[PDB]
Amino acid sequence: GSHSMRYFFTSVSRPGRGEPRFIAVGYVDDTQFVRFDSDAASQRMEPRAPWIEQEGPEYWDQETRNVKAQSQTDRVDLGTLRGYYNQSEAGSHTIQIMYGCDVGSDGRFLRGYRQDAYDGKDYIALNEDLRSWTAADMAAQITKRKWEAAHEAEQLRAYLDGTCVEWLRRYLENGKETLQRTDPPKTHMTHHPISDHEATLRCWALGFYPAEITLTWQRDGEDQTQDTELVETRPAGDGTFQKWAAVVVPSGEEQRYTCHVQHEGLPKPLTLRW
Amino acid sequence: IQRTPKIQVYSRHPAENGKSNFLNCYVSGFHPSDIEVDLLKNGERIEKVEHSDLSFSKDWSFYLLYYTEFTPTEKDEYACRVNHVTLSQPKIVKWDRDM
Amino acid sequence: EPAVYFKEQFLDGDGWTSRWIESKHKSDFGKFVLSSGKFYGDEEKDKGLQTSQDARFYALSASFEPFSNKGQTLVVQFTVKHEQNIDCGGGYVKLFPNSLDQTDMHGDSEYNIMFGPDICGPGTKKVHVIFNYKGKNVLINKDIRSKDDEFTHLYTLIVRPDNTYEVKIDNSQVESGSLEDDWDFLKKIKDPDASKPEDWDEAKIDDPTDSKPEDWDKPEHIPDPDAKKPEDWDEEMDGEWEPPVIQNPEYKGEWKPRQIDNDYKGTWIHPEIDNPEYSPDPSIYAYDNFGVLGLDLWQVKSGTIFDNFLITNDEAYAEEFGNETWGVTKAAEKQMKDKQDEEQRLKEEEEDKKRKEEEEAEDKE
Amino acid sequence: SDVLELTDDNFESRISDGLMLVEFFAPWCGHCKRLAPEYEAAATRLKGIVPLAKVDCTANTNTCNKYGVSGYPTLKIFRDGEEAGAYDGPRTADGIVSHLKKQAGPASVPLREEEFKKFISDKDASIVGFFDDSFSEAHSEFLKAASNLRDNYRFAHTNVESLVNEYDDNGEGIILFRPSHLTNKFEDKTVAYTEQKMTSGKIKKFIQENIFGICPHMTEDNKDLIQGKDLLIAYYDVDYEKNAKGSNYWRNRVMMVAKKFLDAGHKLNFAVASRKTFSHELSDFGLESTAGEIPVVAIRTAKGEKFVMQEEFSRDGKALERFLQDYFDGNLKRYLKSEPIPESNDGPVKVVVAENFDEIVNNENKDVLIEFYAPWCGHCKNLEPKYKELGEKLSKDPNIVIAKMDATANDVPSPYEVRGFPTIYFSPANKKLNPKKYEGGRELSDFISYLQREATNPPVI
Amino acid sequence: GPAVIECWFVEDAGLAKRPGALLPPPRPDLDPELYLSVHDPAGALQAAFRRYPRGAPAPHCEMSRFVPLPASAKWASGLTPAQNCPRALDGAWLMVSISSPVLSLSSLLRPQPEPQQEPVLITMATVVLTVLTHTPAPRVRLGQDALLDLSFAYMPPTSPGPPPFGLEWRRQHLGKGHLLLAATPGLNGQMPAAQEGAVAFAAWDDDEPWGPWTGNGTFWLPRVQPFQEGTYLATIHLPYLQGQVTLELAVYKPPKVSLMPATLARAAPGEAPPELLCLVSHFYPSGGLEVEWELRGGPGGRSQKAEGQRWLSALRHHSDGSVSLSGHLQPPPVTTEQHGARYACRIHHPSLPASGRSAEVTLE
Ligand SMILES: OC[C@H]1O[C@@H](O[C@@H]2[C@H](O)[C@@H](O[C@@H]3[C@@H](O[C@H]4[C@@H](O)[C@H](O)[C@@H](CO)O[C@@H]4O)O[C@H](CO)[C@@H](O)[C@@H]3O)O[C@H](CO)[C@H]2O)[C@H](O)[C@@H](O)[C@@H]1O
Ligand SMILES: CC(=O)N[C@@H]1[C@@H](O)[C@H](O[C@@H]2O[C@H](CO)[C@@H](O)[C@H](O)[C@H]2NC(C)=O)[C@@H](CO)O[C@H]1O
Repeated sequence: GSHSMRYFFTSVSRPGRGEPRFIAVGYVDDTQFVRFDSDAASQRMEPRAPWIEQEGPEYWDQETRNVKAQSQTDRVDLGTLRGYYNQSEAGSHTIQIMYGCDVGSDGRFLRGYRQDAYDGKDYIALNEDLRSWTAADMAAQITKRKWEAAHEAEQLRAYLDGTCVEWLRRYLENGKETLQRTDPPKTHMTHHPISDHEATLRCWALGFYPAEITLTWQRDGEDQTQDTELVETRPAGDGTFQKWAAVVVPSGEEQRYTCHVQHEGLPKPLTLRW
Repeated sequence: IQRTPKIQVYSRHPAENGKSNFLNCYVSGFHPSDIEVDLLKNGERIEKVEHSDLSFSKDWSFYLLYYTEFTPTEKDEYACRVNHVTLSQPKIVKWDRDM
Repeated sequence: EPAVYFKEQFLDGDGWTSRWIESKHKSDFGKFVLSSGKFYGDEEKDKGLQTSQDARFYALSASFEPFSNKGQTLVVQFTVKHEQNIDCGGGYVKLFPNSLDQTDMHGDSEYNIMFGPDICGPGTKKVHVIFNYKGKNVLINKDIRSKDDEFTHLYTLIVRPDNTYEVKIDNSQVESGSLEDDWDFLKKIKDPDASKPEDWDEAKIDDPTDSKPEDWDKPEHIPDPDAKKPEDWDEEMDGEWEPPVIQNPEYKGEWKPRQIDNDYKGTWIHPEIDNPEYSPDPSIYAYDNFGVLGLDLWQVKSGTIFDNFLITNDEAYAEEFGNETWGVTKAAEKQMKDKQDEEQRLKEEEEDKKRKEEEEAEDKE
Repeated sequence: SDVLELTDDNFESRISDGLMLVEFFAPWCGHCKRLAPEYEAAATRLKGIVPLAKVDCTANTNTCNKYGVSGYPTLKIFRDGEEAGAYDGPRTADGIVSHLKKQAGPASVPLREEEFKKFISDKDASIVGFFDDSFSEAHSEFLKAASNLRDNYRFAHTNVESLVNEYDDNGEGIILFRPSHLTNKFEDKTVAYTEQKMTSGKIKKFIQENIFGICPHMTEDNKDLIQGKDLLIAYYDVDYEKNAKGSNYWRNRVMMVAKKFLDAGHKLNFAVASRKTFSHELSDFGLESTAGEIPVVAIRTAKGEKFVMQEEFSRDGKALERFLQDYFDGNLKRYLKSEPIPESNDGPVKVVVAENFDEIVNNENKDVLIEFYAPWCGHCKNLEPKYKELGEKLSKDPNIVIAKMDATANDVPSPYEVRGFPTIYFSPANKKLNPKKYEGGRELSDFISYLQREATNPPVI
Repeated sequence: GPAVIECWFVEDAGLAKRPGALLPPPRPDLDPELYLSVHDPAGALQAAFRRYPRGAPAPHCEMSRFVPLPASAKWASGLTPAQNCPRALDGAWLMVSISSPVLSLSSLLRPQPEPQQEPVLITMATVVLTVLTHTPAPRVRLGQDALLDLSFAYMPPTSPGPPPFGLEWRRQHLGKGHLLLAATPGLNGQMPAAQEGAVAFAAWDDDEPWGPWTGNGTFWLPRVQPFQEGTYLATIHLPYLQGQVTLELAVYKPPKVSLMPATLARAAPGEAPPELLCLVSHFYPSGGLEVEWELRGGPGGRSQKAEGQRWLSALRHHSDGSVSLSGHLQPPPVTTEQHGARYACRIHHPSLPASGRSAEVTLE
């Protein structure tokens, strides 16, 4: 349905082992497209999808330059944050960031998101209005004030509700066969008796698009939760995804159990029964 | 953040008992990105242990997925051992048919 | 024959009390006790001075025959072991001349050279190697990491007469160079008269591969193609209708042929024109006289022990002496340390088991 | 910068010019930072005519305190080194340049035909004054009126034989020319003064009663002269710069209906405004910035009544005519804007609303104990169960009625005054115009005792 | 409470920090320029420190340079109708943020231009607004209501009185994170819709004439689930001012220490009994909730480390929000020695007992 471009970048500081390891990944909705690795020998933005390989040399050069600039900014942010928290120069820190935008079915801008965390904990997040900032601790207050004095929210909002929308629309149009397309998921029933009092009934669904799917277990209409083991959608490596929802029912009472699946690949709410 | 690396012992397609397949260990939500992951097959470790490049997992942490060609089967002692800062002892999770 | 300027091993019991003098500048100075620590290679060979007062400052110097390093090489080696796991303390030595008073020696006393390990937290742990010059104690511009473990370390400092210095740790060369380059005791300068020309970019070309489009000059307001007027309008009464206009989509700022930001010789800089104030004398490492070996520092967690103090003029003699001292005690010291560590771990495990049993008994009741 | 930097050292020495604009603000104020480019552009474009200077209150507390500066930015007009009122205009370069140019001098622009044609070709009205005698009382009166109303109208006079001979017959008259872009076939583009005597008061009244005409272009520069009384604003894409055809089309229908509604004797002003320039005022009438072509009509009386047209603006003018006829014929019942009434009352505490507050809270045969609360107030949520229990315990009483309305999603009546959350009001049967504000506790016992010691009938169990 | 507040003078940036001292008790070892004499006229900052537990560790303190500016959120625009900065807010402002396990508050002090004093060299500062929180880490129960305490104290300006108070409550779990609460007592305006049905007791303690005044803004979350746990931000808007305060809201509740196959199967001496499945439905939080196998009545006293296989299943997110665990325990082969002993399984967690909710089973 509604598309959205997301791009994350992680920087792991390495004291005494050279520069910090920077890894940038850019995916749309639920399928990667670009990827940058500071430890790689190419030192340029490589493509992770077949639809993104049609970009000319200008796109690769600009993406590589911007990736390098963001890598340097994150490198400086590692030392700045390390000094603002009174941390030693021997420990290894991690600075992650995730910025993206959303667009409806008509290509119009929906909303922008931009969060920056440090050491796995939230550091500074962007408000939904694309004009104010939100700090997590006292260390983030300095960054919020400096960003507010530099008018960073103006450029961030202008890039999320402007260039991000155009890039997302172009990427969705070039790869509509894999981004906007939806394939049915391969369902299958798996039964495994754990004992003479109850058995395990898991519903598998491999090969489908997109990956975002919701599968719930019901017992004669009532929600089986939180007694149904539901695993998040994982990528099978070939661009598709796979899900599965298990649930232990009584010995011989698995007939009343029903599995409800709903997502982009399945336009109708599937209801499987054993 | 520095959380226990969630391991997932499974495979690409259905666990073809006695046929060709591909064991995969999806460990996400860990910090830092360093997480030594290896595959085991009947006591010893599996030959291939190639894992994809890490990325921002769903838990706002690292995420790595390993794969390897081998005959999937519940009889064969196939597991996944992980070792890192968050995961002190080498967590060995038995790899069954799926996740 | 190597010239042994000073040698202290602490192998005569309390005899060391006759060679070392305690400063009287402070009435609350730290007290040094000759011991070998809880673990060591030899109970009699590992005996040395160790601090027994936590969060204090020690000032113990040792006099000797005065001598000058002019024309020869200086070698000052010492062994320091922090078996108490000090988190903020120093372990360096000071070389005072003949005009130094041992009864009034303090941290502000005039010294000639100061080298040795130095720690004071996670960000403080380098090998100090300052030197007196022009009435100022210059510090080494190089970062030399110091050992922070609980084992015995060997720190040797050599300074030849050719303005060359080398610092080794545990009989291993860890640093070396020239005194005129590693210290700020002084090369070049930029010509101030030179000015960046106006023609030097820092830059933006026009039309990198385009031509005169002509049609680029689009109007600012064009009539809407789908501008449908209302049927209830009478043009004969108002004179006409009202075709609305809107900004054309192909409107841009003037006829700019993509003025990209370059076609760039680089950031201009002034040309170096030598230097008039270029200083690095050949006698920078030569001292007038050295006859005092002070040791004053501030340690918050006492436990450090120093021994094997040597100060000769031969590098080979210092290397052999260092290998025949710390090298023969590091193995046994580590072995004993591991043996005691095993018993400590076993006792900790037993205490944990006892605590678990007590918790279970308390929960059962 | 382009503006002169004034401080406490050379404030009363370099600010003694004829007409100098002072801008006292701080570097940390957002309004000052957002107005710095417009101020610099206006100062650079007003070189030689009027000088612009800034003052930092953070570094000059004496100068700022002497002028009574309490907010930034503060724009004050200095004439001959003394205060000459504040700058009542938009914080833009065009507004400051036009206002400063019109107020630079003199109060009445003297025309010596090209000057008159160029001065009567502005976007706003123009009050030209013809006078052939240099020592006539009419000229003095017009000059005094122009000097007294120079901050709201553009005055101008001329003694040319052609303009004075073609604009009057006795050699002295006042002509008010409206905007040429707003000329329509529903009213004349110029209004001449027919008063026998020429005085400042009469000129000010006639100018204030004939400058806008049937409906003028309500802008940010003349909004203070149009609002106040019963005016009918019409929000739409008002912008003759890049959209005069549509503005003339909508204004033709609005003025077409207003002309027929005014020729019959109805007293009501009209004016069209843009939905973007006055977007902040659309919320007062329940309208949203749709960014469309359909104009939204909104009538505002001089007292404070608001009447919004529910029917869509028809191209034939039937909708506007029906709305005006309904507003003039008394179709608007009790004034009380709010969301639509729900399907029915939930129970116990009757869900009151402005759309039906006059039928439940205004019951003269029963005492209603309203309780205005907010949807994000913790006290209201914690008091909801107690209020429900109190309302259920009195369900058998046919005289008392516990109700509750959302003051955040419904306009409160003129009698009630919602100060905080929540505000309980006790309205008796024979006292709908004098409701008592409940100040007791928020517990069930307090409400029961108050109802049993204040209401006409004792509270039932 | 703590006598001297050893704060870190920041810009902020956090870039770095410098030595800072906050008064007032007898503390000569100060930074002079950084040490500011606390002169809170409302008593919030003074009462918070005076009511601190004795012997507790030094709370973290961070000082920065505060600048008066209106609220960025449009909902708070009503608090600043006039388009001009008030002249009463002239001078330098400093923001003090103190966090610790006892409480976390943030005040806005105003120091004098010079720190020259007749007794000792120390700068004098006046506390304007203070935003303190009793419970720094919210520990709401799974399925119950969370009462996040939040107190504030502001002084009257130069010329109101009844200054408008701004209530802003947000959080973040993963995660979003949207505006949970947002009100403005004293000024009727369009506020954001409350999320999760949470309320707040934002209101002044009294309606004094001059000042200062103290208000409360405690949040109320009905039915706290695991998705609501995380970091919560509480900000109070004021005329060109605002006070932020973080909180670590963590879930917790009794852990259903179920005994899956508790009674070991009647296995003869020498045969491994069945693999008991130590169940644990409904519990919180996951941190510290461990499963241990002990053999009561064996070689040890209270409980000995049982042998056999041991594993833990994946976390199950039930419909009630609380996570459930299930640890597979495979005891060794029981024999005559195991007969009589009670093989129990201790369950450790924050809500569980200190000794751990264990389940014993008489072996055969
Ligand atoms: O460091 C080069 C410098 O060394 C001088 O010798 C030492 C210093 O005068 C002093 O050492 C300090 C000491 O500091 C701590 C404490 O005293 C301070 O009050 C606090 C707050 O700043 O910080 C520390 O805790 O000890 C540290 C650890 O040993 C040390 O790193 C620090 O530099 O005192 C010692 C002993 O008296 C002096 O030897 C030389 O005199 C001078 O020439 C050198 O430039
Ligand atoms: C990563 C980091 O910067 N850690 C710093 C701590 O090491 C430091 O601890 C303090 O270190 C001093 C020497 O470095 C010690 O003298 C002092 O006793 C010690 N204090 C404590 C309470 O351990 C702290 C000091 O606040 O800052 C950290 O940033």
